[PDB]
Amino acid sequence: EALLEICQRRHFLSGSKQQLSRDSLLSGCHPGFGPLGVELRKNLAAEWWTSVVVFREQVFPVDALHHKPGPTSGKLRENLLHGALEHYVNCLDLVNKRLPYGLAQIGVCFHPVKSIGEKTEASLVWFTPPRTSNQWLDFWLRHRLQWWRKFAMSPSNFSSSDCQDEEGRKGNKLYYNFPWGKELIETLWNLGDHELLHMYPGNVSKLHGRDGRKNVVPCVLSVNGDLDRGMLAYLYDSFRKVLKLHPCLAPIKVALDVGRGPTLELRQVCQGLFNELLENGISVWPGYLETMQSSLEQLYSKYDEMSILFTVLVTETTLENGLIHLRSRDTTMKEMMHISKLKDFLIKYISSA
Amino acid sequence: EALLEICQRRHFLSGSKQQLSRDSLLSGCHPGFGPLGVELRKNLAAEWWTSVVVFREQVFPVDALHHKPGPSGKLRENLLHGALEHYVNCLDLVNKRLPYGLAQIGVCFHPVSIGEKTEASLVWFTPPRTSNQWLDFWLRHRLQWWRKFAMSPSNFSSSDCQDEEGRKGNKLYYNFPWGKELIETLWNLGDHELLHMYPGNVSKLHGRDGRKNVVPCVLSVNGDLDRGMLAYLYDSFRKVLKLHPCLAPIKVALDVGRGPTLELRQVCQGLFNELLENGISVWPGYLETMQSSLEQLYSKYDEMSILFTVLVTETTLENGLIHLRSRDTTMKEMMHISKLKDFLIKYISSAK
Amino acid sequence: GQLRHNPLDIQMLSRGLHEQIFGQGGEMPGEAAVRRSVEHLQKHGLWGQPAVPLPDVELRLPPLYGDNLDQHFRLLAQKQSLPYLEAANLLLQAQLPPKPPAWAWAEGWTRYGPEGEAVPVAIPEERALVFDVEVCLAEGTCPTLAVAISPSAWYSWCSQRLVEERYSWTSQLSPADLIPLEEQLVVGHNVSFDRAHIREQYLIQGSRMRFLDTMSMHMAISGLSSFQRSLWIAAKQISSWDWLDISSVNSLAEVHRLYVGGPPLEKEPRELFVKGTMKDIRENFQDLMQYCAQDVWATHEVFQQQLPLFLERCPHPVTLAGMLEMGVSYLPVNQNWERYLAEAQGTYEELQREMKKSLMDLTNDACQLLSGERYKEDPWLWDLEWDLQEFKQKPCSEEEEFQQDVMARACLQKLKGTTELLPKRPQHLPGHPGWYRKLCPRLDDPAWTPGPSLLSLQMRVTPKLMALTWDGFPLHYSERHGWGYLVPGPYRAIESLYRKHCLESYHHGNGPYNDVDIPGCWFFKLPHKDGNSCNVGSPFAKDFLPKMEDGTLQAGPGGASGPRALEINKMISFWRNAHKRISSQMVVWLPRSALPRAVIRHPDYDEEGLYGAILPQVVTAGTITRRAVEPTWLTASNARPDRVGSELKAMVQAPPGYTLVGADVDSQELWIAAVLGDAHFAGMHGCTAFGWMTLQGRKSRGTDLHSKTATTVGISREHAKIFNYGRIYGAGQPFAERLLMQFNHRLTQQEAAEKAQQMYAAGGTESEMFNKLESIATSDIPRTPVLGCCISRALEPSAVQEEFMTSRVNWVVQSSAVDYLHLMLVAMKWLFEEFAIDGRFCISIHDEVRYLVREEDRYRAALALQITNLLTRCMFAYKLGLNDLPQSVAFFSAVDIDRCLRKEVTMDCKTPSNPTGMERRYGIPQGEALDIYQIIELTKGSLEK
DNA sequence: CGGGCTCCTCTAGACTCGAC
DNA sequence: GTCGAGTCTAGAGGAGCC
Ligand SMILES: Nc1ccn([C@H]2C[C@H](O)[C@@H](COP(=O)(O)OP(=O)(O)OP(=O)(O)O)O2)c(=O)n1
Ligand SMILES: O=C(Nc1ccn(-c2ccccc2)n1)N[C@H]1CCOc2c(Cl)cccc21
Ligand SMILES: [Ca+2]
Repeated sequence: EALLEICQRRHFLSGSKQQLSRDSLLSGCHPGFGPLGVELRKNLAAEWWTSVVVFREQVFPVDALHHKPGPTSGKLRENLLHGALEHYVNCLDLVNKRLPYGLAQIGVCFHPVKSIGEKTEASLVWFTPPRTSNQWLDFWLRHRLQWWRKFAMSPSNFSSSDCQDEEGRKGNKLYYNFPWGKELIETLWNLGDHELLHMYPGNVSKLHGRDGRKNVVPCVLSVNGDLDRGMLAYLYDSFRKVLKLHPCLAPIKVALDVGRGPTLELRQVCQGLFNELLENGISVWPGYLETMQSSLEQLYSKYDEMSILFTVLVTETTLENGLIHLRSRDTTMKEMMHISKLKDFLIKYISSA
Repeated sequence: EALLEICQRRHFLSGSKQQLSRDSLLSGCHPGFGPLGVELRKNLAAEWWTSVVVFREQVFPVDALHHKPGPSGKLRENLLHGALEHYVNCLDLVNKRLPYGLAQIGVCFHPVSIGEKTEASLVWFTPPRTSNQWLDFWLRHRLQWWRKFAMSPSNFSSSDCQDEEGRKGNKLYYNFPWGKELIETLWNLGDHELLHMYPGNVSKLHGRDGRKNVVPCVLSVNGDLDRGMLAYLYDSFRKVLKLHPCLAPIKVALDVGRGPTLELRQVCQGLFNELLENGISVWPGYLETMQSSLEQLYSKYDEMSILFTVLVTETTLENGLIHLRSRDTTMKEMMHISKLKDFLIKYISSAK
Repeated sequence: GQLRHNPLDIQMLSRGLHEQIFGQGGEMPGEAAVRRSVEHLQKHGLWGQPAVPLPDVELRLPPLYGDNLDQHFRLLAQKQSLPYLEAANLLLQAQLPPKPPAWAWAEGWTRYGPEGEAVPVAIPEERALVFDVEVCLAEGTCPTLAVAISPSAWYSWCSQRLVEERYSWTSQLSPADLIPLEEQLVVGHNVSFDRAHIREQYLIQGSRMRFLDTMSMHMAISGLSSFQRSLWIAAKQISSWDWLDISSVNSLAEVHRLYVGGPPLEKEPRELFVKGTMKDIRENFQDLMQYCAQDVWATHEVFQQQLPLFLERCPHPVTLAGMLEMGVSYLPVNQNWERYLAEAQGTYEELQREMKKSLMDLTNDACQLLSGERYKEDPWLWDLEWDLQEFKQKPCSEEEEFQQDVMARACLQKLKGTTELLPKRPQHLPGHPGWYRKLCPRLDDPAWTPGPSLLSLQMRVTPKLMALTWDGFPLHYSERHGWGYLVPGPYRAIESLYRKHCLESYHHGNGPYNDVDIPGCWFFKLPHKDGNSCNVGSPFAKDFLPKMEDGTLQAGPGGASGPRALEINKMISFWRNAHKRISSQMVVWLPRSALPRAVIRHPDYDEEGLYGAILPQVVTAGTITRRAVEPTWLTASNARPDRVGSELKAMVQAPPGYTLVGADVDSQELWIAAVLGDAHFAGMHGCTAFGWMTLQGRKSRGTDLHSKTATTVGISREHAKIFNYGRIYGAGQPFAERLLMQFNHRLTQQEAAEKAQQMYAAGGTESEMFNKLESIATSDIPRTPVLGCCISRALEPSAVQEEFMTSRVNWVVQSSAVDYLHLMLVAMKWLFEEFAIDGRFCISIHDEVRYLVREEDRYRAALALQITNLLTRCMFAYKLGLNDLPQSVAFFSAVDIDRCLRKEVTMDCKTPSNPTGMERRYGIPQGEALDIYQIIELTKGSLEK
C-alpha cells in the first residue's frame, strides 16, 4: 500500500485513504486521477496510439459518443466496440474496401459497480478476412503482450490466457500479476460476423471487404485494454523509494534547479533553458521557482518518488563555461555536460529508450 | 453548406448527409466525427494545451469525472465544478502559493436529446486585487490564440458583457456566415462558488500573496473546441480547405507513379516510415492500385487539407527526384528524396 | 521359396533379388569358416536365437549392365562423367594467350581475342571454363565483376551496378541480376560461391552444367585435417613432419605454391571488394580486374596439376560422378522465408531486450556501492574498476513578455557559443566507474540505446553482477583456470554470504588451485562436462541448466531470475551464432515467367507470393574423409521447441506441385564396420558378434544398437549415437563416463563407471573390425575398400609414421560412407534418367539424400530410393566378396515424403519464433514415412509409368 | 586418444593516429 | 611529440551438424 501512499503524496492519486483502497481503484469508484496521474495516463495513451495507429496504414481513429441514444431513455456506453462497429461501413471507404483495417479509439466507459465506475479504455476493432482470423488474433495477442512488456521492468508479470466464450468463440486474455493476484488488463475476442450482421440486417453486400480478389464479410476482432488499470499496473511494476517508470512513460522528464548566485542571471539562464526544453517537447518541473529551497538529498528523494528522469543544476559556473550538472535516476551518478548539448541528448535518451 | 458536404465526404464528420445539420453541430447532437475531424480536434487540443498549460508552471492539468455522485448522480454540465473541488488539495503543488490555475479538456453534457461538447476550460485562482488585470491578460491571450491560426482573423471577435449578478465578463465569438456564435466565454465569478462549496472555516481557502493569506477569486474561461473546429473549417474554406499547418490532420500524401511496383513501393515505404518517425502524418496513397487522374488526386487531397502531395516514380530510383506539390500554391517542384523530411519540418516550423 | 538363410541362420535377401544382384555360382564359405563362426558366436553367447522372418520382397529390378555389380556401377559412372572428363581434358591441354593489358569497361560479357582487343559477346559459349566472381560486400550479394578462362580466350564480365550508378538498386535479387552462362564444366576455387552467381542455376528444372572445385580436389589429393591445418600454419610461420612438404591449406596461394610453384601469388592490399565501396571499385577497375585474371590463371595452373593426381589416387568413376552430383545442391524457398527471417529476428530482439532489462537494472542498481566505498565489502564486484575520471577542459504586457522571452533566449544564446573550450569529441561517461562505462554504448554509435546496453551473459562481469553462487560460494574468475567459485577459508564478506546460505578444505571438487592467491579463500573450477583439464568460459552454458534447476547454482536475486536467464540463453544461443549466415543467405526469387507451368497451375499456387531458391555453397570435398562442407546448411539445427529460429530447415519448402522425397541411412557406419569385420573373419554376414548384433534388431522394434544402448544406460537415442560412435573410434572409459553423466543427470560417479564397462566388455566382439581397420590404415597406400580411393598424401604412413592413427582408422569407415553417398547419388541419377522420374537432387547431408520430386512421382521416387539403397548395400557386400546381403539391411526403414525439410515427417516445428506451428501458420501438412512394402503397394513394384 | 566440420562472441595485446 | 582513444588480429571457450 506504500505505492498508493507515495502516489497520493506525489499527486498521482487523489482523495484520502478511504477512497484509495485497491478495491476502489480496480472497481473505478476512486475520484479522478491526480495531475501526475493524468500525465502518466497521457503517456500510456500516446505510446498505445503510436504502436497501434501511427505506424499502421490501415488503423484509423473513430469518434464514438459517450451515450447510447434511444432504445425510451438512453444509456452511458459500457464498451467502445459498439461505436466502432457503427462506423465500420463509413470507414470502409478510407481503405478502399480492403481488409484488414481497424478503428481505434481511447475513451471513457461507464461500468456499474449502485455506483458508477469510469474506466479509460483503448480499443481496436480489427476487421479481418475469415480465413486468417486466427492468425491475426495470434499476431495481435503477441503484439499487445510485447507492447505491455515493452515498458515493463518485469515483463514476466504480463501474461496471457487462451479462453473460450460461452458461445465457443476463440479469444485471449492478457493479465498483470498484481501483488494481490492476477487482474485482467486486456482482452481479445474473435467475434465473427454476428455483431455486424445483427447491427446491419438485410443485404450483406455493404459489409463485404475485398480480401485479396474476393469479397467477404469480415470477422470482427475486438481488442480492449484498461488504461486506468494499466496505469496502476505500471505504477506497481515501477515500484531507496524510487518509482522507475519508463522514460517514454514518466510524467515529468526534467527537474530544473539553481545554485548560489547571482540569482538574477541564473534565473534568466533557467528561463531560457526551460523555454527551450518546452519548445522541444520535453516536460520540465521548475524547481528553481521554489522558495523553500531544501537540501540536495531531500530534493533527490522527492524527485525519485516522482519518476524524474534528470536533475539539471545550473550553478554560477554555468555562466563561466556553460557546464551544467546532471544526476541520473537510473544510477544516482552526477555528470557534467555543456548547456549547448542538453536538449539534443534529452531527445536522444527518450527516443532511443 | 458545401463545406459540410465536403467534411462528411472527406471523413471530417460522420453520418448520413441528411443526418448532419447546423443546429446538431452547434448543440452536440451530431453522430460524431470522422477520423480527419478527430485528428483536427486533437490538433486543436494540443495547440490549446501548448498555449495555456505547457508554457506556464502556474497551470496544471486536472481530472474531473463525467458524473457527479451523491445528491442518483447526473452527468457533469461544466468543467468548473471539479476544478473548484480540486482547488483545496492542489495547494500543496504550489506550496500554498497564489495565483495558480487548473485547466482541462473534456466532454460536457448539456440538455437540449443529450448534447456532448468538447469544452476547453481554464479556471484561474487569483487575489481579488489583480482579478480584472488577469482577466484582461487571459482575454488577450485567448483572442491571440484564436486569431493565430486564422486565414481571416477579422472574423474572430470579442465583446464585453454583464451577467445577472453584475460581474465583469467577456465573450469570444467567431463570425460564422449565418452570424456570430459563442466559441468562448470569460467570467470573473468571485468567491461565491468556493464559499458555497466550502462553507465555514474559510482558513482552508486562504492563499499566500506576499505572506498575506487571501481567499481567492475564480475566473472561468470556457471555450468550445468542437465549435472551434467548426470555426476553423469554415474560415479555412478550386475547393481547398486551407487549414493552418499546425492544425491540418494529415500533412503529406505519398503516392506511386510508375513501375516496377515492388521497388517503388519499397522506397515509398521507407519514406513513409522516415516521415512517421519524424512526426509527420502521411496519407499512404501508394497502397492504392489503379489510381485515378493526378488532377482528381490533387482535388481530393485539397479537400482533405493535405499540405503536400509527394509522387515517387521510376526516375526516383535513378536520381532521387520526387514531384512535390503545395496545397497553398498550385506549383510543382522536384526535390531530392533525402531533403524532403527537413523541408517539411522547416515548413511546419515556419508556419508557427 | 523366397525365404533364404546363411550357414549362420540369418535371413538373407529374397531369392528373386539375389538371382539379379549376385546371380549364381558364388563360392561356398567352407566347413572350417562356418565352424569358426559358430564357435565365436557360441562363445559370445549369441547362438541359437531365432528371429521372426521379415516379409519377402519380390522386385523386377532394372537391367543391371555388365557381368556383375562393379561393372554396372562403373558403366553408369562413366556414362555420367564422360563429357566432363572431356571438358577437363580440354582445359588440361590447350594454351592460352596472355591476359590483355586493357580490360573493357562495358556491361555484359566481353571476349578478348588476339592482340588484346575486346569483343562484346552474349555468353562465353565454351564447354570448359575456369571462373572467378568478385562481389562488393557493401552493395549486398549481387555479383560485381568476373573473369573466365577458356581453353581459347579470356572473358570478362561487369554488372550494370558497376557501369551505371543509380540512387537505388533492388534489394531482392533476380536472375536478371546474375551472371549469364549456359554439357558444360566450370572449374574454380570454391566454385559454389561462383555457382551461386550464375543466372540459369536457380531454375527449378535442372541443368547439365557441372562444377569442379580446386579445394575439393586438393582435399582428395593432398588434403589436411583441421589439427593438421593448425600445425601446418604454425610451422609455415608430433615427431613426423614430412607431410608438410606435400600439403597445403585450401587458400589459392598456398595451393598454387604446392602444385605449380613459381613466383608467389599476390593479393590486392586494400581488399576493395570486402571493405571498399562501389566508387572505389569504379576508380580501381583495372587493378581489380587484373587481380581477378591472376586468380583465375592460378586456378587453371593448379587444376592442370591436380587432375591427373586425382584421377590416379581416386580411379573409380563413381567418385568423380558423385562429386559432380554433390555440387549441384538446390533449396527452394518462398515468401515464408522472408517471414521466417523477420519473425526470428523479432523474437530474438524481444528475448534480448527481456534479458537486458534485468541486466541493466541490476547494474544500475549496483552503482550505489561506489558511494561510501562499499564495493570492498561486496564479495563479487570488489575487483572491478571503481575509479572515476574528471571532466577535462581546454502580469505582463505583450511587449514586456516578448522582450523577456527574447532576453531569456539570448542569455543562453550567448552561453551556447562557449563550446570553443571543449574537445571535439566528448568524454564518454566520465563520472560513472570504468566497469559501468565499458558497458554503455558511446553516443556516436550508430545504433545507440540508453543504459548499460552493451551487457550480455557472456561478459566476464555478468555472473558477478547477478551474484551467481555454486553451492553457496560466489563465482570467481581465474584467467589461468577459467571460471570457478571461492570457498571461504572481501574474504570476510564471502563467508557471511555462505553462512547465510547454510541457514537457508571441507568441500571436494577440482581441488584448491594455489595459483590464484585470493586471500582467505580457495578456488575451485566449475565442473566442466569435458573433464578437469578444460576451463569454463561462462556459467550460463546449457550444461549448467540442470545445476541451476537443482539449486547448486543460484542467482543473487533468487527466484526465477537465474533459471530464466539460462533458459533465454538456450533459446537464443543458436540464432546469436547463426543469424548472420541465415539472414544473409543469397536468395534469388524467380519471376512468374521462369516458373514451371505445374507450379503456376497448381491449386496451392499463390499469385501474391514469392518463389525462389537458395543454392548451398557446398565444398564437395572439404574433409580428409572427402565429406561435403557448408557453413550454414550442414550446421542447420533441427526444429526444437525451445530454440529460436530452429525451424530453419522447415523453411525449405517445395513449390506448388512438388514434394521433397528422401531418406536417411540406418546405422551406416556401424554396418560398414561390421561388414568389414565379417569379410575379414569369414566370407559371410553375421560371422562376428558385432555383425550379428547389428543385424539382429529393427529400428521400428526398438532393438537396434542405438536404441538398445539408450534403453540400457537411459540416455536418449541421439546421445546413444554419440556414445556408440565415440566408443567405436577411440573413446576411452573416462569419455564414456563423462558422456553418461552429462546426458543422464540421475547417475552418480560410480554408477556411470559401471555402465561404461557394460558397454566396454568386449578375442572380443569388436576385434575383427578393429583388426581390419588397423590393417587398411597402416597399409603403404591406404585405400577405400569399395571404390579404392586413396588417402591424402599427408596421412600416408611414410608421411606420418604412427601419428594421427585415430584420424586414419576413422577415415577408413567415414570415407567408405562417402563412397556410399557417391554410389547413392549415381544410382539415383541413373534411375531418374532411365525411367523419366521428374525431379532433381535437392541437398545431401553426410548420410541423408533429398530429392525435389514432382507431386505425381513421389512414390516412384520412393521406390527408386529403396532400389538405390539395395544396390548400394549389395555393392558394399560384393567388393568385400561376401556374395550375399541380409534382408534386415536390404531397404530403408522409411522414405520421407514431405513438403518441407524436417527430421521427422510427423513432428511440427513449434519453436519460440514459430509457436502456432507449421500447419497453422504456413499451412504445411504432415508428410508420410513409407517402408518398402507400402511403396510396392503404391507403385505396383515398378518405376515405370 | 572419438572422428570430421562450421562459425560465433569476448578479451587481450599490438598498432595507428590525432588532438592538444 | 606524447599519450590516450579507435582498429585489428589471435586465441579460447561455446555451440550447431553428421
Ligand atoms: N556423433 C556422431 C554422429 C554421427 N557420426 C557418423 C556415424 C554415422 O554413421 C553417420 C550418420 O550419422 P547418424 O546420426 O545418421 O547415425 P545413424 O545413421 O547410425 O543413425 P540413424 O539410424 O538414426 O540414421 O555420421 C559419428 O561418427 N558421430
Ligand atoms: O544511458 C546513457 N547512455 C550514454 C552513452 C553515452 N553517454 C554519454 C552522455 C553524455 C556524455 C558522455 C557520455 N550516455 N547514459 C545515461 C546513464 C548514466 O546517467 C546518465 C547521466 Cl547522469 C547523464 C546523461 C546520460 C546518462
Ligand atoms: Ca543415418
